[PDB]
Amino acid sequence: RPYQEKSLSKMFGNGRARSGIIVLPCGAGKTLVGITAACTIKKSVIVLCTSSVSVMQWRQQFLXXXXXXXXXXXXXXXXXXXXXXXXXXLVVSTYSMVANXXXXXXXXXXXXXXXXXXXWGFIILDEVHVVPAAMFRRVVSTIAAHAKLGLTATLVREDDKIGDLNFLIGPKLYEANWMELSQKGHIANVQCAEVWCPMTAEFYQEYLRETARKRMLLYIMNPTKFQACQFLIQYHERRGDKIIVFSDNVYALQEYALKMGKPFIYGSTPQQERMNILQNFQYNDQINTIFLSKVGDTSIDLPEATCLIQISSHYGSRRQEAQRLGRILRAKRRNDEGFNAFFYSLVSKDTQEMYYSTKRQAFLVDQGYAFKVITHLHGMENIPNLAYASPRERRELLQEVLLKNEEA
Amino acid sequence: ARARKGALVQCDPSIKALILQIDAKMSDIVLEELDDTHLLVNPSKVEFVKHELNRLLSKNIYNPMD
Repeated sequence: RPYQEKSLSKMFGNGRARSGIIVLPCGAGKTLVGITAACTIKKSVIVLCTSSVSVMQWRQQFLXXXXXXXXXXXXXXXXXXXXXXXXXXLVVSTYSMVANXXXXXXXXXXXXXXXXXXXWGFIILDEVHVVPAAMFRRVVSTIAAHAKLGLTATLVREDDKIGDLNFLIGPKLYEANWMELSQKGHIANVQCAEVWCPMTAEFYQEYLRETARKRMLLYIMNPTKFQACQFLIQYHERRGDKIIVFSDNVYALQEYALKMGKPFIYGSTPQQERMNILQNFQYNDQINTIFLSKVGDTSIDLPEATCLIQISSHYGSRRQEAQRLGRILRAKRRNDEGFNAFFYSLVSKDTQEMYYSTKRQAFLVDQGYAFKVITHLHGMENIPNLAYASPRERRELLQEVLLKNEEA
Repeated sequence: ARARKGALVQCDPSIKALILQIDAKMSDIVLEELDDTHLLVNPSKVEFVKHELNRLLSKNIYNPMD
């Protein structure tokens, strides 16, 4: 990819003594850039990752290059260990395993052999936006190499600590514009859209009488959000496109999941059921609407479903939802003549959550994506299958929300 | 057969509830509740009832975007 050689030209310029951060999309090949840099340096390279799936991907890249089984390419994890050799090495480690404090499973010595014997020379950190934390400062404080590299896709955080990475690892060298990359490769056009649904009177006065995170249980459970949600679901099913529903709250995800009758993936869920739901979403055309929480978004991103719906949201964590949204957008690439990606933000008027979703839309403006407002698409008035459209169901839902407030 | 002078206020139900909250905090504001989108309000407060509205929609909206 041209931008990858545009990033490698900086390494080809000076050669020795360099450190910086390279911003590349998730769908791009930053791991290939790490492989090329590993071929240019030829030394013990350590790749800092947070999940085993990324370790398996880096191992697949090592297989795409050459060798992995002979005593040279090592693997560090809490399950097994593998030997290494000087002058050339490729190993992937976990942040929580290298960090620690005093808990030990007779494996911290195996890491202190890679760090004690001084077999290093190249540092690779996956997702640098997570570095602003004490454990990563300890990791950097326990390592020292000749060349450092930071592979990440985003860096927008409101912790005011992203600027420290300019001296902890190095200043950002190349930031690729996702619009020009969309022109190089169709990574699904980004259509940002907020749905403005009216707010009922009872949920408005009860919403004002509530506060903190409890008023979210009155912002999400609005009947017009159920009507507009069903209208968007039936609309996308009529267009023949799969639907992914995001929710920062597990309770709302279970409510919409059970009322819509679709599979759901949330916390404390068996992994076999998660894999079954994933296979049903990949193969079965009857399941075109999935309800995914943060566990289903951080662990895996699927290239299907051009329809992304956002209902639940948390205060301040708008940039993280923009990063996950960006992961689902960049995950969809196949060079199509159309390829229209639709992001909907179900927001209710006069609520305290839309005013942060606007900050998320500001983050979506900083990336160059297109944003437009949507009050209501004509067609919901012709859907007799809408729930909570009658005053009876609205009063019953009001009583259910009041009971939910009495439980919390 | 009876006629009283007041101030007819026409607004959406949410703004109506907000005006009812103004009358709940300051009193001597709303004279009658006509329907879901109309209210009988003391005229000498209307400007205030307007201005306070702006204030309560300035505290609600926030959005500094800075």
